[PDB]
Amino acid sequence: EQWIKDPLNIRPIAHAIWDPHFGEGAVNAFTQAGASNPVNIAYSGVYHWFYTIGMTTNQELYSGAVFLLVLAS
Amino acid sequence: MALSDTQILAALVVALLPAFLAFRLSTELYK
Amino acid sequence: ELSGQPPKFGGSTGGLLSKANREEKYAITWTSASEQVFEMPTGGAAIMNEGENLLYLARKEQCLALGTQLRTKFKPKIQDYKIYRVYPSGEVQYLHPADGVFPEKVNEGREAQGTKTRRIGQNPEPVTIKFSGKAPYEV
Amino acid sequence: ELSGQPPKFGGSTGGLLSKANREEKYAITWTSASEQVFEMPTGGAAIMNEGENLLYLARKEQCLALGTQLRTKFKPKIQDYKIYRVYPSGEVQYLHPADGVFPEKVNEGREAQGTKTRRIGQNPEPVTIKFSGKAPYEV
Amino acid sequence: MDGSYAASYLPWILIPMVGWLFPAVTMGLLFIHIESEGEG
Amino acid sequence: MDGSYAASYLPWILIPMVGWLFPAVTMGLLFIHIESEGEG
Amino acid sequence: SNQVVQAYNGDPFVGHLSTPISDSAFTRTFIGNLPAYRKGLSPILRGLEVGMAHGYFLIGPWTLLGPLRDSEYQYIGGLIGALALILVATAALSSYGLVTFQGEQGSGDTLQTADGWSQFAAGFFVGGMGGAFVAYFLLENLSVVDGIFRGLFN
Amino acid sequence: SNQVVQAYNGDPFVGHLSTPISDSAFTRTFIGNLPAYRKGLSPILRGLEVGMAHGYFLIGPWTLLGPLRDSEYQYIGGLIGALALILVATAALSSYGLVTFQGEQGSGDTLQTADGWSQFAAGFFVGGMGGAFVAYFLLENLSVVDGIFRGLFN
Amino acid sequence: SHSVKIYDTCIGCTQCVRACPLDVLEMVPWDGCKAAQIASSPRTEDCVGCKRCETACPTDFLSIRVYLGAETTRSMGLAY
Ligand code: CLA
Ligand code: CLA
Ligand code: CLA
Ligand code: CLA
Ligand code: CLA
Ligand code: CLA
Ligand code: CLA
Ligand code: CLA
Ligand code: CLA
Ligand SMILES: CC1=C(/C=C/C(C)=C/C=C/C(C)=C/C=C/C=C(C)/C=C/C=C(C)/C=C/C2=C(C)CCCC2(C)C)C(C)(C)CCC1
Ligand code: SF4
Ligand SMILES: [Ca+2]
Ligand SMILES: [Ca+2]
Repeated sequence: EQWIKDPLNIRPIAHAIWDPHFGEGAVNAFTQAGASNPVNIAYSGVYHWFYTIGMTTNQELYSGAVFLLVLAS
Repeated sequence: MALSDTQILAALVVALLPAFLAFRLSTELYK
Repeated sequence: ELSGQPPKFGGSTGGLLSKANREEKYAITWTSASEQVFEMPTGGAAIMNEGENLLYLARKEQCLALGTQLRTKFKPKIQDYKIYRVYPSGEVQYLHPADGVFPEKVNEGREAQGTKTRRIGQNPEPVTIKFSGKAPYEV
Repeated sequence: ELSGQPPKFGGSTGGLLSKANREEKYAITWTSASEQVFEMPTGGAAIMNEGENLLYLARKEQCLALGTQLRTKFKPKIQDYKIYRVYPSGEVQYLHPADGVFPEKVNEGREAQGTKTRRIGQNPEPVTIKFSGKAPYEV
Repeated sequence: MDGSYAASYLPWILIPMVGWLFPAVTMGLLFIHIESEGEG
Repeated sequence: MDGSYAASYLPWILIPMVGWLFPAVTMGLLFIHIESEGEG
Repeated sequence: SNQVVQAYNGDPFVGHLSTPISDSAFTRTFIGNLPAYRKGLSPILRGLEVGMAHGYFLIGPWTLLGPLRDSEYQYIGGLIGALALILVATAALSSYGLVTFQGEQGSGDTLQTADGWSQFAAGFFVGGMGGAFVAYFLLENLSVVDGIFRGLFN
Repeated sequence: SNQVVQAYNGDPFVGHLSTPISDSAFTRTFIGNLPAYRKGLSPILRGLEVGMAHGYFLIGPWTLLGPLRDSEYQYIGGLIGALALILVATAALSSYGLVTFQGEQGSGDTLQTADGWSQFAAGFFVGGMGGAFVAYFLLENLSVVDGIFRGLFN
Repeated sequence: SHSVKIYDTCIGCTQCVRACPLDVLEMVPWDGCKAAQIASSPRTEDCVGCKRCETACPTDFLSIRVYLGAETTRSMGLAY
């Protein structure tokens, strides 16, 4: 949703990093794109695809994830 | 807005169902 | 050895426990003219085969209740069942009917055991047999 | 039993491993007119005794390489070696030469096995033998 | 490491579970299975 | 106890080694040896 | 056929049923590879694994719900409760083994002899107090375990 | 003669050599009296001695070189690393024993059976975590051990 | 074990038998060639798959063919 507000100067975020091997320098370096935790910047086009199809909220993404869980079931 | 803790735990409880179904399918494909 | 086909049964929780392989079990054999359904004494219904049938049960009373059902609940009365006691060593002891004749009918060669030559009211007093280890009915 | 003196050898790391006492080993026996030095197939040089010699090796190929050396690298050609397979149960199976004659020379009583009555180019197509479990050369 | 997201204790428990417990259990079961001299 | 000499950790480790480890090891090996009913 | 409910080990007169809970392939390969049933195990190893799991989990209820849970010695009280319960459980296990295998010893399960059950009880003791102390040592230096899992020291 | 290099057990065709490293009298009396080879030992005692030595020495590398070595929990991190490594080693030992001794059991070494190897793995576990905790307890109260060895308290 | 097959273009030169280092092949009497002998493979359980016999064969499109199949201790040439 933060990327929804400004989809030209905010880097998309793939997922959060939970690596106990990180030092303080790598924690500060990967705390990027407005996050408060170390994250990876997504490059798959994923944020642009879900913006072009009209999805605007994380709750819709969660509902679709539960839907794909039961579809896989 | 962000999701809740209960949402995340409910999603994991849901994900227990395709885990069991994948175990069943892999067991049936093995024989 | 004991011969007979087992009656076809889906299985039940009421059947043999570890006493069967540990202490004893019981067997009932009977010949059947046709294939019909009987009631298991351990709950449920089983189908007895045509010809010889051999069933394993936990107690003698279950076998005798089955034999009572065989004599009383079938229009051709199955009156030839044999009930045995089976030990885990493999020895099979024949129980019922012991002399080949049902016990409600008299037979020669049967010895009177448990018979008392006195009446019920002429048992002696307990005070007469104190510190003997024997009851009024045992003397 | 297998007879022959072991060739005198200082020992080597190239010899028998646990497969010899676990699965199988091989033996080569040969008669020698004199005492001369041969090359071990496991590296190094050994001295073979005058008379019977019995050598234990790990593989059949090592015994046959030794036999090739015996036939080709000695001026009196040792042409009477016998190669056996020895099992840990103690059974000794005679291997080479199997009929008493070296296999490059023909002998009557030898049955043709692995022989095909068709040419190499007239093997059938694989598509003709699908889901049969057998290769074109096995049919 | 930390997280502002919901249930931030879940990476704390699940990264060692998916990195250590799951592969050690899987390779142990697979090693016992692929060396089973049962029937063939 | 302390020492101004070089490698003062060496009495610290070697006094228990020569007082405890060496005699206990030596008497254990000697007790096993002098009771060995091997050949004679 | 398609019926998943069958007679237990092919005998319809034994009082049990072949069910997907009782006699599925997962059930046999899981229960039969539990330490109490795992083939080839010495009984001390069976008892050791059982005790480690049991003593490890028995730390928790008194740690989080006991009378010391709101003091500074909460993990201490959880550990003492778990150790005392494991002691009572080991005494019960050994007394059961003394009572059950008085007479002749079977040639089947090594576990179901007096020798094997005593080995199992010894393993259960050692594992129970080991698991209780390792769970206490994790809980008492839980800040260090948290810093390790978050990379705070590195 | 004077040649110290001979055939291994008098057989020159077995792939080994009788060397002063491989087959000296010191080598036989040392290796054959190690717990893995010491005659008459129950396999749990073999595993126990092996584990005590191994868990005691495995404290050191993470204690002095691990990521917690410059924190206040240096001995803690060394102990947790050693305990986890001993746990993985015990799991590997028990899985090897389950795999190797599936079939018939030999009448020779008691160690090389499923029963004996399970006993050995149980002993290795108990010894490994015991040796790791005793080396940690020496290192965490190293000031007391130093004062004891210097007579500072007496 | 590997499979060794001998086809009817064999002219009984015995070169495959001489080249074989594991005593897989013999020569048996035959009538299809002027030499009146054909190679045979009774001992394919000892065959390692080295294809020296194929290298020795002089008939164009060789009369002996080795097909690598099931792998054993003998076929992989293991001394351990
Ligand atoms: C010592 C080296 C090392 C190690 C061990 C790790 C370890 C880790 N890093 Mg990492 N990292 C390192 C150096 C290292 N890092 C360095 C130098 C950098 C540069 C600064 C990073 C940057 C970095 C980022 C940016 C991220 C990580 C992440 C991770 C975690 C991935 C765990 C995961 O998803 O599941 C375990 C691993 C996998 C599932 C990968 C699968 C690959 C294998 C080969 C597949 C094998 C399949 C095959 C069939 C085998 C059979 C299956 C088996 C179960 C039997 C893990 C804790 C990620 C994280 O935090 O996770 C959320 C993450 O986003 N790291
Ligand atoms: C296949 C898609 C996928 C992928 C690549 C990942 C990848 C990751 N997840 Mg994740 N997750 C997924 C699906 C997936 N997730 C789903 C569907 C759910 C449930 C809604 C979750 C719930 C979840 C949680 C709660 C957490 C992660 C975390 C993580 C990270 C570390 C790994 C871990 O601890 O997993 C743990 C994952 C689970 C416990 C859930 C199981 C995941 C799915 C259901 C199984 C999919 C199996 C796969 C498709 C089978 C084929 C695999 C292939 C090798 C053959 C890593 C980036 C951790 C994290 O955020 O680290 C920063 C974390 O704490 N995931
Ligand atoms: C992807 C998964 C993953 C994860 C999460 C980690 C995580 C970690 N690695 Mg690591 N590593 C990985 C993969 C991973 N590694 C791979 C793939 C490689 C190379 C091939 C390495 C190579 C590597 C080296 C070389 C070292 C580490 C170390 C460390 C730890 C640094 C902090 C510390 O001292 O830990 C201490 C904590 C532990 C070692 C484990 C703690 C586990 C618990 C608390 C103990 C056991 C609890 C109990 C008995 C069992 C619970 C039972 C039940 C509840 C499950 C950290 C926990 C360092 C290390 O181990 O320091 C000791 C170190 O030296 N890593
Ligand atoms: C035989 C002569 C001799 C004698 C009587 C001593 C006596 C002593 N040494 Mg010493 N030492 C000697 C030779 C000797 N040393 C030599 C040659 C060296 C090597 C250069 C050392 C190196 C040494 C160190 C580093 C330390 C001592 C220490 C000590 C004291 C405590 C014992 C101990 O820990 O020993 C430990 C000794 C060694 C580790 C070295 C082995 C000693 C020699 C080489 C062996 C001699 C064996 C003997 C001759 C065989 C016959 C014995 C007889 C009973 C049959 C004690 C006063 C400790 C000390 O200063 O305490 C305050 C200490 O830390 N010594
Ligand atoms: C000549 C050698 C020697 C040395 C160095 C000592 C040293 C000591 N004696 Mg002693 N003693 C000796 C001979 C010696 N004695 C003899 C010959 C006698 C009489 C016949 C006595 C009779 C005596 C009495 C009656 C008492 C002492 C006590 C003590 C200790 C006082 C401090 C303390 O509490 O220790 C505590 C430390 C220890 C007892 C040993 C610590 C060893 C380590 C730290 C523990 C084990 C570590 C690990 C598991 C093994 C390592 C494996 C590998 C690395 C080797 C001190 C260490 C007192 C004592 O033991 O207090 C407890 C005591 O009451 N001594
Ligand atoms: C009355 C019910 C009750 C209560 C109140 C508790 C309470 C508790 N349980 Mg518990 N439990 C119960 C019933 C209960 N349990 C039952 C019925 C079972 C099943 C038999 C369990 C099984 C169980 C396990 C398996 C664990 C707990 C743990 C805990 C503690 C977690 C809270 C905490 O401080 O986090 C602190 C959380 C941790 C310290 C976890 C750190 C991560 C651990 C080490 C696992 C990491 C996995 C990793 C792969 C290990 C590496 C080693 C090797 C395999 C590589 C807490 C005291 C945990 C505990 O006691 O930890 C010491 C724990 O691990 N419980
Ligand atoms: C003076 C003799 C004596 C002593 C010091 C011990 C000491 C011990 N016994 Mg023990 N025991 C004894 C005689 C003794 N026993 C006798 C005669 C029997 C045969 C009935 C037993 C049968 C027995 C069993 C079956 C078990 C123990 C166990 C234990 C240990 C746990 C602590 C304990 O029981 O409370 C301290 C004990 C005392 C202060 C006095 C005990 C004396 C009475 C006769 C014991 C009564 C038996 C009873 C069932 C066990 C007590 C259980 C405990 C919860 C109270 C401890 C080392 C347990 C253990 O972990 O062993 C590895 C265990 O499983 N004992
Ligand atoms: C990466 C390599 C590496 C690293 C970094 C270490 C690091 C360490 N090792 Mg180690 N070690 C290694 C490899 C390594 N080791 C290998 C390969 C082996 C061989 C298997 C050993 C065997 C070894 C032993 C045997 C000991 C160490 C010890 C130590 C610690 C000594 C430093 C210190 O604080 O002194 C502190 C020094 C002490 C506390 C020693 C006090 C005296 C002890 C108790 C011996 C006294 C002998 C006495 C007779 C015992 C009495 C009992 C009875 C017999 C009477 C340190 C953490 C010591 C240790 O961990 O102590 C807990 C120790 O005793 N190491
Ligand atoms: C729910 C069942 C269950 C539970 C609670 C345990 C618990 C335990 N097992 Mg175990 N095990 C199980 C089933 C189980 N096992 C089964 C079915 C097998 C047969 C394959 C094994 C085979 C096995 C071996 C060979 C060993 C253990 C060991 C252990 C202890 C070390 C901690 C551990 O493994 O991580 C906690 C475990 C879990 C949270 C779940 C484990 C469930 C899977 C099926 C285990 C997979 C087997 C795998 C090779 C062992 C795990 C190794 C570990 C490093 C992850 C622990 C008490 C070790 C030990 O010290 O024993 C004395 C050891 O050497 N187990
Ligand atoms: C859910 C589920 C399940 C369940 C599971 C469980 C229930 C688990 C648990 C778990 C647990 C329960 C775990 C435990 C573990 C334990 C351990 C791991 C222990 C350890 C111990 C130790 C380590 C000890 C040691 C020692 C000693 C011996 C002495 C010295 C010191 C010490 C203390 C260290 C199942 C699979 C069924 C199914 C599916 C799902
Ligand atoms: S492949 Fe090698 S071993 Fe096999 S038959 Fe041909 S030459 Fe002999
Ligand atoms: Ca309170
Ligand atoms: Ca650090």
